[PDB]
Amino acid sequence: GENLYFQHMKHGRVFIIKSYSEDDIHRSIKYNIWCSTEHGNKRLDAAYRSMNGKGPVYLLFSVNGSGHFCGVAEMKSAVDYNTCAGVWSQDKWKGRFDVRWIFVKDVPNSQLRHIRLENNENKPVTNSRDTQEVPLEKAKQVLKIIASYK
Ligand SMILES: CNc1ncnc2[nH]cnc12
Ligand SMILES: [Cl-]
Repeated sequence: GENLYFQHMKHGRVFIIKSYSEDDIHRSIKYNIWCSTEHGNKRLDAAYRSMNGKGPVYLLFSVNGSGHFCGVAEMKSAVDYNTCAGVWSQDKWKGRFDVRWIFVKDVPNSQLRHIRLENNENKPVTNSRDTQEVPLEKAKQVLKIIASYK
């Protein structure tokens, strides 16, 4: 058989999201919202707005030190930078944007550590920092691995 679904798109951008907090992951799944750092929010906002709805901005979530990704979400709005403070575990985040979680599933780093990022010094995708962008051809490979893991 074959899965040629992901191997076909050109308009799409994909970012790693790191979270120190398991509580924040749960709150994001529950309420379909997220917030990054200042520079992270700016990165995501720029990608969402220049995508202008002609493709998805995907977010690959991983809790720092957990050893695995925990799921996939799509950005669903621009960054609102002036919102209620202290809704996350730490009060160091300013703003909010909408997401839609697509997959909630733990995927061990062992399944993904062979994919390396030419834009991040050929480092494994599993050694990324928050809002590291993933080149589309590597992003396709990661997404197929996540969707097929069981
Ligand atoms: C709510 N946003 C976050 N929560 C915990 N850790 C992080 N690292 C980057 N963004 C976050
Ligand atoms: Cl704003």
